[PDB]
Amino acid sequence: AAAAQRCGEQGSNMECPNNLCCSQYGYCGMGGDYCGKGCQNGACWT
Repeated sequence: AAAAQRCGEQGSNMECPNNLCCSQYGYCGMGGDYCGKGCQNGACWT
């Protein structure tokens, strides 16, 4: 779906799943903006 797309605290406390990294601004993806230092949830590198 395209509704309720955000994650973490911006995402109404609904996280991305099983690996998918949640950026500091509340967006699901992979790499240094999502899995890097700002990570809220998912497979973070910390």
